[PDB]
Amino acid sequence: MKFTVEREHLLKPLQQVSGPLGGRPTLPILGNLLLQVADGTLSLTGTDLEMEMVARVALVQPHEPGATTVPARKFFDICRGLPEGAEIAVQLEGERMLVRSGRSRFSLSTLPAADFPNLDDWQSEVEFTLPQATMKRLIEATQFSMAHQDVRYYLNGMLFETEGEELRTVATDGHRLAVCSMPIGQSLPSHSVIVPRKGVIELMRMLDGGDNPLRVQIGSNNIRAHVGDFIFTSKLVDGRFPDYRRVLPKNPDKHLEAGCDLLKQAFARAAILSNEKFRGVRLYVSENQLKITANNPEQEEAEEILDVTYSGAEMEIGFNVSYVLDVLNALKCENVRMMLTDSVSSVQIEDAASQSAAYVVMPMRL
Amino acid sequence: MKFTVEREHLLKPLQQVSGPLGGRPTLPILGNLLLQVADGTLSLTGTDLEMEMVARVALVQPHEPGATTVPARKFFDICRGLPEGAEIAVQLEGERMLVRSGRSRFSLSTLPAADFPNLDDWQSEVEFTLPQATMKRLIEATQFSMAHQDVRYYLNGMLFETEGEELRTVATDGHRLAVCSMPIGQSLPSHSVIVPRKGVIELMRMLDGGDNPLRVQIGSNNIRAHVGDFIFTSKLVDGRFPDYRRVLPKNPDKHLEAGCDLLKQAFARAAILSNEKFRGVRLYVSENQLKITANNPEQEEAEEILDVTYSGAEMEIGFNVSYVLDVLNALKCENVRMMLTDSVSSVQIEDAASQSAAYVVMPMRL
DNA sequence: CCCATCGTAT
DNA sequence: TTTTATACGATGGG
Repeated sequence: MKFTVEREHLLKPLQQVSGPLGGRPTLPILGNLLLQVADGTLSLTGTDLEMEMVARVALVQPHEPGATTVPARKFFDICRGLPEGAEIAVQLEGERMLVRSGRSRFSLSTLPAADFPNLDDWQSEVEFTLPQATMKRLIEATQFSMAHQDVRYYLNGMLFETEGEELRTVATDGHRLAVCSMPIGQSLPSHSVIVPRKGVIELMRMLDGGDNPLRVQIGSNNIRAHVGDFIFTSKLVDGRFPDYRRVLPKNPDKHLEAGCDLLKQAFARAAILSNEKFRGVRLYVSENQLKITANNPEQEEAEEILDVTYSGAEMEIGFNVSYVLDVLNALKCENVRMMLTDSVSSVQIEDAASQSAAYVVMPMRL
Repeated sequence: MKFTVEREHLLKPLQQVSGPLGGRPTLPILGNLLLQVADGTLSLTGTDLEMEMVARVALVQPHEPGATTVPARKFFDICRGLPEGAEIAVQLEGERMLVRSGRSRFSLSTLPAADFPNLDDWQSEVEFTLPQATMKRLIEATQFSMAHQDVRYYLNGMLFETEGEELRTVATDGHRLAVCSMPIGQSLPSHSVIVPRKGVIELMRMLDGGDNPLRVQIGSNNIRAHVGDFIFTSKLVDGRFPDYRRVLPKNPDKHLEAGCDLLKQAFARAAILSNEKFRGVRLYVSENQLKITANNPEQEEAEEILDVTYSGAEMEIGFNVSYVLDVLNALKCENVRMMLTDSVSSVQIEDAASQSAAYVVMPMRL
């Protein structure tokens, strides 16, 4: 195997395929990147057995086919540390890979490419294209609601559902839920899959915010996304995800609307004096007014009064303020709408000017 | 106690005094700030028992004398969380301090001002004024060479020494050492003291990049620094700091000069493949040339060659590349000078065009 | 004091 | 002012 490439055409791919790696590998080979030269292209792959990131680089200079694997971190840092515009010549020399540039020489240890994990081929059942911004919007709007290493394995991920001409993402940890839908102008078959949290993270990281479309393929047990010269593939979580349609409150007749930022700043300040663990805050809604109070074990107390739009019956309800703040932070709109039912029922939060995304959060006991 | 101040006139001071605190105090009250209203001045103090930071804020609005202590982080977060230009009214009421602004209200638990740690009165024995830039240079030039948690307490700090018309700083961990001297335009008595590691950090933090003079007072067991409306005081570390004069190599006859960045980048790359434990690299000096090599347990190997200015005899010496990089990273100059003696001797390093600072690194011999 | 993650400055 | 071939300060915890 042999190839010579410009430092900059290499740093981009290397950085991307290193994503799957997460330190302290269970297998030493999972700490390496697979390098493959064939038909004028250099392919680099990074994986953690659950997913893989593949980058392809065009070889415009003389090269020789072949493959090997080398320490990802070490190789990336070496390339990163050479001077801008540096020419990096690489060649396999037995049990080690030689890297040369200017007057710098580096010999790295290798592991047989043949031993590199290889996700078994599979077949896509649903395919579609969409702008990176749409995919970016969908994940950002719900990612924060995904569960974190929760015993209910089916919650440690994000649901990606196709329905009609829409792609929707759903995320929940049992206490709060987020859902967002975006039309992708294509009649799609109805399909639902759970993408593991690490996969959603990688997916988001492969979006360079450009105009290049995203090509997505979904199989019975896998999802693949192609953007530019990168191909990401992840296994799916085998389980049954909650139905957002049954999570949304049934009868939230009490509607409250208020400026998003003023509402967020009030909760942010009140949260300072809320229980550090439970983080509960009390809301008292009355005619065009909202009273937010917070108390902690120290018996400290925060109170915020703000003008809002509300014409329903007065009521008091408690909420974990972090859950509320996460929603307001994600919205990033002008005004938000809170839909309540009673003190023992969840609340639904949405952008006042958009029902594309919905947020549900369970109340806390007084 | 009562006062009303604009948010912006309070934010800066709060951050300054919340410096020694950090997170998780060892003693509860250390997590509180002392607030004192006397005359037309509000004083705010933060401490960690070893040092204290005091800020003075002129009170132009009506006030009432008094003092108390309140959770520093909570108070700062409340103030910071209020809208720009907010007026912050504060009043003490029993065991709680009431904070109000617009329609936001906060009640903080207090601890008696009489309980607040107060360094005993002490006498200054040496005093001088110096430009803030001189203190910044002295600290930045030597800070990295201080020990961190050495059993020899005095190495976990920085020696500040007055001699003739110079102020000098020395820092060493026993493996490497840094010394820097600056003229301060005033004849002073010969004096030496050791400032604790955390104190050095704070001296640094209190510099504002302006022309405000830095007034220093040194006593048998304390050092005080005054800049603008801020006064920092720290206890000193007892001990006999090592004499840098005796640490500088005696006969470092072989002198090599090279570009600081080129040398730094080569060392940085070579470092990637050095023992992650001992981080040793080997240097080979020959006529106008430097060869840096490194290998690790994985049998990987790196080699850098650089054109340098050198006429002495050839020699091979080992070093902890981290120590070498720390110096080069500090010496942000055009060219560096490395003064060698032999394979079992230390190397002296300095800016090729300046002797104001010198660095010594123990060799790594086989 | 050391370590990992981190919103986000750069 | 959307972004990485990025970096150091704030941060929750041992």
